[PDB]
Amino acid sequence: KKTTTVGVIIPDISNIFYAELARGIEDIATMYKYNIILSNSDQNQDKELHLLNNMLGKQVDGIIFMSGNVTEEHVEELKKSPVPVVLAASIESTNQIPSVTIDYEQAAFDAVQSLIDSGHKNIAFVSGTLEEPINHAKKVKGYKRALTESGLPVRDSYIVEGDYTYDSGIEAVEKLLEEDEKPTAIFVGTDEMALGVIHGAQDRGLNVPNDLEIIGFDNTRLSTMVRPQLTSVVQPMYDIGAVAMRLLTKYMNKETVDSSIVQLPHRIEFRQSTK
Amino acid sequence: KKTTTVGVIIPDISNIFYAELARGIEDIATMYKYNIILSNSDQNQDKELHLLNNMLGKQVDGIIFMSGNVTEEHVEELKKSPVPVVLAASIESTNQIPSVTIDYEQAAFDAVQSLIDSGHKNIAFVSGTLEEPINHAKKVKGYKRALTESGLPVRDSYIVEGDYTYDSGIEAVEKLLEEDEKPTAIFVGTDEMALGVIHGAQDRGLNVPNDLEIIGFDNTRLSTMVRPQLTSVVQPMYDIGAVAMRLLTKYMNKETVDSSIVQLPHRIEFRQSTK
Amino acid sequence: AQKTFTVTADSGIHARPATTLVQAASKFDSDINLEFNGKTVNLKSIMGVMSLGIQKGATITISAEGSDEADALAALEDTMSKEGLGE
Amino acid sequence: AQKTFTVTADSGIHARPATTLVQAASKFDSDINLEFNGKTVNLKSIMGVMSLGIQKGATITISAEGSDEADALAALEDTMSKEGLGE
Ligand SMILES: O=P(O)(O)OC[C@H]1O[C@](O)(COP(=O)(O)O)[C@@H](O)[C@@H]1O
Ligand SMILES: O=P(O)(O)OC[C@H]1O[C@](O)(COP(=O)(O)O)[C@@H](O)[C@@H]1O
Repeated sequence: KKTTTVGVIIPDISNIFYAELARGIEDIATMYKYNIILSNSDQNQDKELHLLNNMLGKQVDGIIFMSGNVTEEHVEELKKSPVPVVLAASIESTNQIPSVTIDYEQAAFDAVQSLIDSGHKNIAFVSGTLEEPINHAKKVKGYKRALTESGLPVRDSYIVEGDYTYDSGIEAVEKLLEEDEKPTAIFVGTDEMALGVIHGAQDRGLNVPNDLEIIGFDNTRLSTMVRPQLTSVVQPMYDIGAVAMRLLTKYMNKETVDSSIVQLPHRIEFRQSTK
Repeated sequence: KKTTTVGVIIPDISNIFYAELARGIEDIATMYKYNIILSNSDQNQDKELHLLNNMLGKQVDGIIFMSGNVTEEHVEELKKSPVPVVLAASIESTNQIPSVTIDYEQAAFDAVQSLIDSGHKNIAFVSGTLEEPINHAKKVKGYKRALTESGLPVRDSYIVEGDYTYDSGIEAVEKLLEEDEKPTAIFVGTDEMALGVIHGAQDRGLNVPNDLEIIGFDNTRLSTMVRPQLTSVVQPMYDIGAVAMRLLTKYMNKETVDSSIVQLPHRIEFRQSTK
Repeated sequence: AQKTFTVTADSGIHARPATTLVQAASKFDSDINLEFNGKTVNLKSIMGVMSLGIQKGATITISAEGSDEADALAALEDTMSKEGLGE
Repeated sequence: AQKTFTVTADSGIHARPATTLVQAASKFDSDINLEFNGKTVNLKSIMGVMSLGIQKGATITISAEGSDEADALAALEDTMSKEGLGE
């Protein structure tokens, strides 16, 4: 009855992050002789739902799903599915569907808190599209709690967003230094914006970590391709990939799921963007 | 009889370059309602041939193929295929199989020659795995011809290889400055090694372009995420992708192939890694 | 029937921003063609637009000839500035 | 039956270098288990090795118990240094 082909809906594989994850998937879906049928959605809520139909229709043992925002509706439709579905590096507040991720809010805290320890007054935050549950509902909080927990002014102007592009990461550094009270340490929601933050902050004639210290996320390889070398919160994309499929393998070959709601370990890799 | 699903064999999609290409593919295979079934080979001649069997077997209207080295044998097996096959960003000297690429040897020349013009004595070359036909048989030549055509010592020690990793790109810069006659301009076979070349050369206390000037390849986005901004030979990966599938669409829906051996345009993007 | 532009897109007419301008031409039913440097191929064809290699700052002409020219030459203008290509 | 190591791999035991050490355990027929920080799960299982999160400089023990222990505990050593994990 089955097809030996699991489907995967990703936003855009021309992205280090999503592709890095697609590779974890592959390798394991391979290990269990399952073909994959990849398709991008460019984070389009409509195309996302549609893609899910087409794929379900063409009979697929399972489905992997990634989105920056799992809509309240997505859950309705992804519940009415006929086959196992597990989310990867994407979250939804009810846990009706399996999902392998990292403990986000924690790492966001652990990092900001690492700077408080370092002895910092004004900590800033440069995140991405606030409308994404993973951001405003998880990473931002962490940043705030890490602060409110040490009694520091939770300043709505110290959090400035941008898309996940290196370019944006530079503007934020400018709009941030535009402040009367300049930050001395910046936490960035992700590696590539963090690179833009270094540069943008350097062009103004400041030093890293000498002046402001920075800390990224994902620990992608761009983390090493800078000067100084970016300190990043580690998120194992390939692992999120691997484990995301593997758990699907269990759900599909009917083994026994210890927990369908997973959350692999995380840490910080202290390089030089922070002394 | 068909399946509406074309297969694609790529080496590793966790690579900016290959993933960037995979996206061109997707988008167009989508545009013509064809499902894709992606699989990596990690540049393993055995796994490559095997992957081609599995995919052909599971009935696929067509196949896209990418490799750093199309073996003399690959051509035998890819001739015995039952369905259209077109190569992408991969080459083989006989042209028995379609193939969309860039005019490599030309761009390699055009770039080295751009430095001669700039007024350079000792031009060096940092390429990747010489055993790959696209490298030693195309890019290297270009570098040499550009030189022999201006009467300059074709020095076997000025060409130093490495894998396509940012790390390697740094060692080459060291082994290159180890020379009594130091280069004043370096041509790098690819964007990410070019980033390693900038840094490695900067750590020694030299300036770019002030001391040695550099020029990359692929014009990937890392081209903009450096300081200075990498000057790169433009290769349109997504386009190679798109056009590679589209031509396959023609071959598969039986339209009329003007030429099955394609080679899209190319240029240089002069940023600041070269004054 | 025709509308000439000037491309200010660092990317020129490649990748998705190009696949977009070709996907927004297979919609209409007239006959659209792009002309760069005096070379002309079906603007409703990928290999045609991807073969040209329109860099940046390159003036280009969109020619529409059919039962819905104005409609085509109109939405394409949107499609252009909506993708940030030319102006 | 067992062989303890010390990981010096910047990557630790993740990604492919990990999928490799798990793929090189489903081969043998004995019973192999990995023990990190006194936690033990089937070294022949992905979610088990990926759940641990073995950073760098972390001492780990490979325990083999079956009709081919020595053979397992031997090739795994190769698999380790052949992947550049521990030493
Ligand atoms: O490391 P980078 O290139 O900044 O990328 C990370 C951003 O890309 C993401 O996958 C989000 O992508 P989307 O905008 O396409 O949903 C996350 O990793 C983060 O939101
Ligand atoms: O821009 P980067 O990251 O240096 O990558 C380019 C290298 O990767 C390649 O696809 C080759 O990859 P492989 O080593 O996996 O065959 C080419 O673009 C070049 O050989």
